[PDB]
Amino acid sequence: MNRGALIKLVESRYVRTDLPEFRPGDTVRVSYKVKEGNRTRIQDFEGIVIRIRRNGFNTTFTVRKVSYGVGVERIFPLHSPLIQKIDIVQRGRARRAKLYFIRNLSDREIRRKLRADRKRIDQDRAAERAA
RNA sequence: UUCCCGGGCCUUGUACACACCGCCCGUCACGCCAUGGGAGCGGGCUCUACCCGAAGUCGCCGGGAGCCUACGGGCAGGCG
Ligand SMILES: [Mg+2]
Ligand SMILES: [Mg+2]
Ligand SMILES: [Mg+2]
Ligand SMILES: [Mg+2]
Ligand SMILES: [Mg+2]
Ligand SMILES: [Mg+2]
Ligand SMILES: [Mg+2]
Ligand SMILES: [Mg+2]
Ligand SMILES: [Mg+2]
Ligand SMILES: [Mg+2]
Ligand SMILES: [Mg+2]
Repeated sequence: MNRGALIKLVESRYVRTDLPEFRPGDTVRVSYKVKEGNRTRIQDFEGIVIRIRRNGFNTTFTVRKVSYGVGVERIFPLHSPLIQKIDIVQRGRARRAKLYFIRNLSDREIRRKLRADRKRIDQDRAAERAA
């Protein structure tokens, strides 16, 4: 037998391919289905992705934002059915896979360290030229 | 005629005149009031240095690159 293949097989039903590719450093908006009273609704969460742990179906990514004066980080499964959509709001250029150092940087300092990933922006406009 | 009791006259000192059986000082005990000091405790104002930093004006850039053109430009956008 092939244990890996069997696992991928169990997983194949839950895999998603409708979400856009993004990198650590990109700014991203995750529309997330969320439960309250007595309804479920979509809440957006928008921030820099500071990390993407890979493990195929199990890869997860972490997004950080400042909300009303307090730092928040959210961790999402990339294949979570609760994600309605992800919109790329900006491409940042990182030099590092994991950006935990931005937790201690000022807003000025961050903006200086994560400049616009001019290449991947142009690349983004190049597509988005449709038929 | 020094002394004691009483009185007369002159004088001198007096913070006494309820007139020396006068006046009056301080501690101590007691009650009341205001205050000082006192390990500290709470508050108000104020100065200094540095970190972060909204809005906004000003200044630079406006390109790997957007919109308007009125295109040697302007607006978005970025930096300070
Ligand atoms: Mg395995
Ligand atoms: Mg909400
Ligand atoms: Mg006599
Ligand atoms: Mg006589
Ligand atoms: Mg006192
Ligand atoms: Mg006292
Ligand atoms: Mg004090
Ligand atoms: Mg004080
Ligand atoms: Mg400091
Ligand atoms: Mg400053
Ligand atoms: Mg121009």
